[PDB]
Amino acid sequence: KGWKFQGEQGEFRLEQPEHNSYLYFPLVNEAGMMSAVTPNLHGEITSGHNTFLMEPVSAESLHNSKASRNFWVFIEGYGAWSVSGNSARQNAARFTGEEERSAVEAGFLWHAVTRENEKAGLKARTVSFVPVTDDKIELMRVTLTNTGNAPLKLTPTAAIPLYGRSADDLRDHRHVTSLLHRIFTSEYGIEVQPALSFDERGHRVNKVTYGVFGAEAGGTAPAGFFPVTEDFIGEGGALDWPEAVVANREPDAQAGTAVEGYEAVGALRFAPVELAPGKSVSYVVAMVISGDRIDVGRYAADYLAAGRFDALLEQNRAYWRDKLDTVRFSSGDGEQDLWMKWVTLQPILRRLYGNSFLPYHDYGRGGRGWRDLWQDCLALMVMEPAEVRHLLLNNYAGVRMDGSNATIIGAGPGEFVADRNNIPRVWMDHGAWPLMTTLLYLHQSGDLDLLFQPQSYFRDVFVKRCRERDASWTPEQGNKLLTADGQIYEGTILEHILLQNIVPFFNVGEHGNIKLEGADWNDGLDLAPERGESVAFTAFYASNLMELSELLLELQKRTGKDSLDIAEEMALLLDTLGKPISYDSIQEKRSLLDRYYDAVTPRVSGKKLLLDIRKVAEDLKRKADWAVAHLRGSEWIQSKEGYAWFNGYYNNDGERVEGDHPDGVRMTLTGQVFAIMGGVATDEQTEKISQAVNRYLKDERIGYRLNSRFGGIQQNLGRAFGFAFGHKENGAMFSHMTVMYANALYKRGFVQEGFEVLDSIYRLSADFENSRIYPGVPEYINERGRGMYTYLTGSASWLLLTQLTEVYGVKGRFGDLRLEPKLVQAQFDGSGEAAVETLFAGRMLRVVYRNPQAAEHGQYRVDSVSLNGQSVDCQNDGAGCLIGRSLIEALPADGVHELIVTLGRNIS
Amino acid sequence: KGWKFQGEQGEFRLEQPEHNSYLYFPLVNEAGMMSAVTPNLHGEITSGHNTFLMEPVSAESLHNSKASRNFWVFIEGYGAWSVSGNSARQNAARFTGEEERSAVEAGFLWHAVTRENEKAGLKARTVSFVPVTDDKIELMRVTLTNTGNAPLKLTPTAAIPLYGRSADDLRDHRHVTSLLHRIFTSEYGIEVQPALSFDERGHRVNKVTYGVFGAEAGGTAPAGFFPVTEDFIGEGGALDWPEAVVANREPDAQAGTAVEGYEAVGALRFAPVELAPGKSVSYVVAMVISGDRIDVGRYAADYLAAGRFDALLEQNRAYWRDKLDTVRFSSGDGEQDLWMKWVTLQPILRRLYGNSFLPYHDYGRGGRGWRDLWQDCLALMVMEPAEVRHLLLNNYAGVRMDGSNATIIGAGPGEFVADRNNIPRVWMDHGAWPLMTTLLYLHQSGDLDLLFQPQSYFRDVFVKRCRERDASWTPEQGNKLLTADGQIYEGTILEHILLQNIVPFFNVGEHGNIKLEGADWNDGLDLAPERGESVAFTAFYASNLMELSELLLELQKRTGKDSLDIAEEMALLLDTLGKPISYDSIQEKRSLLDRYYDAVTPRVSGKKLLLDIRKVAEDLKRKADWAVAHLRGSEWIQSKEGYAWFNGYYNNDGERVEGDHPDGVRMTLTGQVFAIMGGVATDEQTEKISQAVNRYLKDERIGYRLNSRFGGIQQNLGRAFGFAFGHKENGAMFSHMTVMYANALYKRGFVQEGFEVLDSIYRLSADFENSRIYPGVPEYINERGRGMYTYLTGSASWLLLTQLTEVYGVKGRFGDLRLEPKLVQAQFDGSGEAAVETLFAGRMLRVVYRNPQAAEHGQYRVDSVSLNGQSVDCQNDGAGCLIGRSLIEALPADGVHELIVTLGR
Ligand SMILES: O=P(O)(O)O[C@H]1O[C@H](CO)[C@@H](O)[C@H](O)[C@H]1O
Ligand SMILES: O=P(O)(O)O[C@H]1O[C@H](CO)[C@@H](O)[C@H](O)[C@H]1O
Ligand SMILES: [Cl-]
Ligand SMILES: [Cl-]
Ligand SMILES: [Cl-]
Ligand SMILES: [Cl-]
Repeated sequence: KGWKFQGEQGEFRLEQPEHNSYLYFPLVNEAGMMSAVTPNLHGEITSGHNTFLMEPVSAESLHNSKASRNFWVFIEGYGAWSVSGNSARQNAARFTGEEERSAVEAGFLWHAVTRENEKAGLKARTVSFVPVTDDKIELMRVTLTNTGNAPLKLTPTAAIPLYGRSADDLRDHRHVTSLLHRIFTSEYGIEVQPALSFDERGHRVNKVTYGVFGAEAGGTAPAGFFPVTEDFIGEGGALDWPEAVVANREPDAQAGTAVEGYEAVGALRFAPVELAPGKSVSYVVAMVISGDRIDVGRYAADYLAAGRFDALLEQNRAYWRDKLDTVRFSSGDGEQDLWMKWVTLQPILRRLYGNSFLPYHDYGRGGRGWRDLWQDCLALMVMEPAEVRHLLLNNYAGVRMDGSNATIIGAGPGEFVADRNNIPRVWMDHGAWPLMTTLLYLHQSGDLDLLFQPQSYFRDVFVKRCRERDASWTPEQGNKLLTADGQIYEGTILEHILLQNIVPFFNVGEHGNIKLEGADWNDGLDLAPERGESVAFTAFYASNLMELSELLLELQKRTGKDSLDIAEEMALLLDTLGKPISYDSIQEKRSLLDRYYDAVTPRVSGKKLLLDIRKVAEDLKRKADWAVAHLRGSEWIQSKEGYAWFNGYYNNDGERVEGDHPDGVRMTLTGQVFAIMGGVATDEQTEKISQAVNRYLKDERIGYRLNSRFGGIQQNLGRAFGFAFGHKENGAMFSHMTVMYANALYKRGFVQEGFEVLDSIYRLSADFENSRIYPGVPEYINERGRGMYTYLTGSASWLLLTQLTEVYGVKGRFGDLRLEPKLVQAQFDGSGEAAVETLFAGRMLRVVYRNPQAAEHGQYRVDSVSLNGQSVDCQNDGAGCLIGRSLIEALPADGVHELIVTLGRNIS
Repeated sequence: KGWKFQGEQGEFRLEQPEHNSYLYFPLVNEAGMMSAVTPNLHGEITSGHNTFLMEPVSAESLHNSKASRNFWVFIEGYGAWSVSGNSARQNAARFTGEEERSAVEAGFLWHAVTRENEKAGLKARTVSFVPVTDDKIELMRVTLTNTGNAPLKLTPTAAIPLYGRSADDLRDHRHVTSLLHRIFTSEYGIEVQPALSFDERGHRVNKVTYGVFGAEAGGTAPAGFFPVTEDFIGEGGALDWPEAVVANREPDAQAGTAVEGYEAVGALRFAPVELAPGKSVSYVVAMVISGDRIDVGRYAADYLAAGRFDALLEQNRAYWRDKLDTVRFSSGDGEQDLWMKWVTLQPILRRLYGNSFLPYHDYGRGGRGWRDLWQDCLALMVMEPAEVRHLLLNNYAGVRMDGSNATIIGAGPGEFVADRNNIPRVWMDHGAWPLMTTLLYLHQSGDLDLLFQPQSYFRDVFVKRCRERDASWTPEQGNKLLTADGQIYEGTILEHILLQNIVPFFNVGEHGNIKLEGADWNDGLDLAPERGESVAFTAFYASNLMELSELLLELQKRTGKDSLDIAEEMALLLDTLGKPISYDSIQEKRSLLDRYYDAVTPRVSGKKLLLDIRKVAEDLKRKADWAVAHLRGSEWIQSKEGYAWFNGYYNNDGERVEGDHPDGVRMTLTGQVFAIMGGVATDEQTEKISQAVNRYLKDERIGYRLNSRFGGIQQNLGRAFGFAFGHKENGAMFSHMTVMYANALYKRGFVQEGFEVLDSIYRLSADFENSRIYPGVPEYINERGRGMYTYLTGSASWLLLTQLTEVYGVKGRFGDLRLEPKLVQAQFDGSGEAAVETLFAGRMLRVVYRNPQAAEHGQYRVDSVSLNGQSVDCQNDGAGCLIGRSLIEALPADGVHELIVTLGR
């Protein structure tokens, strides 16, 4: 069987875990230690691309490399034995039905491997976690227990294989760079500090030190060390059967030894020990990365002294419990509520790993992309709202004056990097996500004033959305847009938003939809920059323009403001205010955009125009209406079989991608999602889209595919079609897009369809027989039902947000709290209750929905709402109940405040 | 217990070979299949940086990765068993004293792993080689033998783990790129053809196909396949304990199956077989790389049909025997004579591997560097002369009009590439080696006319020896030096040579020796381009100038010609012909060089001057004499203990590198070698140098170190000092430099000292207990006595050349054959003979030296010489006996012609 949850805090257990390929669990802290641990203690440990403590790995390494973390016991009358089962002898029992009993347990945020040797009568339990302290450190505790009837004599040896340099050195100059190693032994362990680093940064002095240290439970140091890998393993040996352990050799080194020029292993030999029947002995090992030589005394006192491991583990458990208790779901699906706690962890992991340094994520180098700056705000708005305002303001510094944006993110707040040499890529969807995220912030917080903050615009060598290079640019002008007088231009946050959505409107292909450029959301649609079109994201931009129009009008009626400060050159793009052009003409839209580019390159005038907020809203509505009409009139398609949906793409030959085709209908999920979400699709078109999706995309084994099968490579569209069908962006169940589809369905009132979609993701993810993953939502479910690219996927943010804001219906409306449950009957528990604890206006609320009548969605309404005891007026704007912000703000800061919403049946 | 030679052809055997870490053996062909094989059949298989059939590896992989080539037998009553010992079960016996008996045998050019299972009564023998056909293919034959008293029932499964893409994908996008895999099964095996390649070339369509195919001895196809790696190994399995084999599962796939998106393994399941007591069964596996889908029928007919393996192996043995029989040594040291046969193989390997794609050589990408263009000619002149003239002419196309040279070598003959990635590096020694190699060609061949062939000069954005960028440069100027009128300038080969040696003469540092620039021979001396000086290579350039002077004079007296065609601008550099400058002035030498650079940048005039050959020789001699005087007067140094030698370097602070120092004397071998070789060092200075070398550099465990210990990193000198002492260019016994030291000693008559040096390299290399290498000379012997960077080192070329041309003394003199033995008494065999078979003027000669008087070197002379029977005039008393080229050319083409040289007191 799969894993089974234990207790009510999200802890789980998996029996015989190493009977599954490619499993791994994450251990990480804010300080920057990033680890992965497999059932046999393989994985990796790193603090960045250039500073790997253990060897860099991909998926195949987890079986093929012998260099796991290990801890050995030489058992008298038996021999060498690995506490995680990673020895030649133990591995040779796999598939013979003579395997030792074993298990993984894990929680927030820690991991435990158990193993039993019935022959010798020994049990081992090895706990890994990364402390929540300001050090880059991983700790290991091995506890050995004599489960037999007589004394055992054991000789323990810890062994953490070291790498201690850049992943650039994996093979390229791998051996040469081993010659730069300097190993220093001391009382508690082994430090490795290369003299130099050779990697893509060049040849440089290194001070970075990688440390492996250990002690018995009582604080007693190791008896000695085998710091040199080839000496530890022996001539013709290996890390899963090393001579030093197998032949029980005396230590090569004591404290104060230096050794130069060899690959290193943190091999710590402990004193031999006699273990009474029933009694235990424990060992603590620490793996440390530091910017210089390590104060080994301080680390020994903080991590290896008696009871430090146990105390730090409690500290770790409490810190993570505190992070995750910001969102708690409670329903008739107890297994799913606890599964969602792991989903709730994932957005934090993506931040702390920088979408990198786990075995599948083998290409990542730790940075953040443009999308992450926005996506990371979604989890934060729900879990840690305080930080979000600062992050959004800074993010808008990266926008260029042509609507595009910096694609390389820097160290500082609002720091972005120019790449003046590389042939650079524009993703056409990059302008769409900021508004969506910002709108969410406005509705949760009520902070409408954010839209009128000043901010600069990014500027580098690339202009006209990276079509041309600029001649008159030097390093002396700096990375910000200048005025005629040479000053840094600043526009409203709103001016930035306008620009990001208006520019794409005019940037149309030969079929009238917005150009694909380098790709949209789908990174694999990278081969149609000349003639490609993302109809899919045209519906997103159309919807954004309409929301912008509604937003401006609502700013007038709430703020009172009549005016918008916008740069004079942007007035060209708001042509409804001057001499309107025909939006039916492609030539005219292109020409007007070329005029705009010329007006703002290399500099702007600096002069701003002050425009009527209602007249600007009218321009935005006109554009939106045009796009809505064109999409419905020109990109609504039907197969001969009678299904109908929206074409999502035109390829680099100007050909429509979707519809009937030799070898089968071509359809994409991406082409439907934003049409539905934003209102381009009518209700009738949404019913039809769902049927076409269910017909062409919904697989009975793997769920809602990102696209149907296109035969072979598609070199006029994208490299994604080089992937085998059902993998990555070619037809896998790609969680992010699928969650957004569900989100869109819920938004539009298609609740049963939306539920089916969300429930599919959970069922696939948790069907361990096929998925072979721990709790969490993967990036994708593949052709064989396996969970791929675990933990770091952005889909988790959306899953969390969709459950909170759509399914349980707890969301903001200009800072006021709206309650609009879209829960189905089957989600209510044995007392007809389903609840969510969440943060809103700086207070923890337990929103409990009571459905005593057991009504299905559509058959229920809100009958009453009581807040912490007393009654509440729900001044109901539309289909749900609306509570004013002040009533929540008036609550006590401490404690969880209960808000009981009673549901009853409809009339008539 | 090391390896032991067997027979007289250089075949060897090693018992319990996998009791040694990091061992590997090379298998390679001209077609481009490049392989390495370890005692457990690990290593790698590739046709280039971007086309790896098996996973790319470094040293640590050879133990740490489970993905060796493998062949499994599921033995009834026993279970899974690897014919090479690479299974979890078999590995778990290591260090328990329950290991199975095993062995490697190898020869030219093939490899054999044997193993015995005493429990089951089964012996396996697995032979690997690369055929000498026009395909990129490696073959494996596994022969299983029942050594027990009752029948065995066996189920065989071959398993070659596939990678099938660029080494760029090793980790970076490793998994993503697995999704591009397309696996096709057919009757005889498995093809992998990725739909696309993602690597440093970009995202592209791929057609390259990687194939694993197999058959029984009779040509019977496999019963089926497990083409998908994760299915073959099983959930929680591994390539050294795969479920498909361990649980004896039925095949996943038959012929005609396609599978997309997974890592692949060439896992071929053969029919179960009952093996009688005493009898054998064999299997042939073929690993193929092709530019498109493979014609599997043709490969099956050519490689898998009955008796094809055995026939192709004979063909391989004969081809290599024929390549290596061009040089054969025979002496009182039989083990060394056979060891040298392996040394003789190495230059061919360096060419065919492009100094890459063996486990230690983990940074190489298959290309050639500037030095290789010259070094590769040394082995060729002795083993395959025909190609050499063309290679030299083409090589000179790479020289720039400032004496520097292109550093990136291209596809075509004489094609050189301009560096698109900024970052230009000049190695100051690059101008020195061409003359040394060319002179050797002139003396072996007699083809003095080569020096007057026309050739272009390379041109790119970088000028003044890559100090400045050129303003008036576009793609529009092209890759060749233009004249004022816009034509491609062509100069004599000799004009190129002059320029390469004269420019460095003026390119001096603040201490008056030639600037280090980006590094010299030592690639690790890369941190003193501003103020560094290579005194070491100043002695080389000084010697080159003198040889050039002697050469020009000898051209007059042999060709008859009195003139040299040289570009007018080069006359500035031959200042003795116009207004001489003072060579004692650094400022004046620098200024004259800056004038020259200005005269030739961006273009030359095209007009040539015709200069007196004797007056040019006079200019060259003047320079040489100046450099010889300055080095002896200013760079001869002494420690307080009283040892004396030549300072080799100034560092980037303008400080002298060598001499007394806190924590110990600093001395380099490189600073001595060319001083000795070229005559800068007098005989007395050479005696003293050898004593200082022996005192400071000669380690009793590891031999002649490249340098003594400098404490810690040396950031004003080179990155080499970041290496642990005794590794790579920081104080290891670095074979190339050590061989050249020996060469220099022999050249100067220090024969006992030279012998000690050459014998040290052999003894260290062959002391397997410490060296842990197969026969051959390594790049270096390290601090623990281990042989490192095997096979591909350029030291082998020099070792071969030094044994032939100095030790046995068989060398050219303007095409005439000179015999000048420098053999010591102990090298003569039991009949007082030592001999060498070698190619000269297109004929195989067996030069046999007879020393009946048992005289030591220095006490013997040449008393008579007979050629195939009749007597020979030796037109020369002094140093050696000199035989005219015609007498050799008059011999029959076929056959080995004996030339008996009798030595007396
Ligand atoms: O892993 P994730 O976040 O689910 O999704 C990943 O692939 C998507 C499709 O190419 C991109 O839009 C995301 O930026 C990327 O992180
Ligand atoms: O491996 P090899 O050829 O013995 O020697 C290697 O290192 C030397 C010292 O840096 C260089 O001069 C050679 O060009 C290089 O190939
Ligand atoms: Cl056992
Ligand atoms: Cl990155
Ligand atoms: Cl056994
Ligand atoms: Cl290369």
